[PDB]
Amino acid sequence: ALETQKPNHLLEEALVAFAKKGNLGGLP
Repeated sequence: ALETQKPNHLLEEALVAFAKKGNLGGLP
């Protein structure tokens, strides 16, 4: 969407957003 810095960061942030919350008891 706006990968001007770090490619596919739009999707990874969403992935991390879940991790830094409760990624099935992983990546706290």
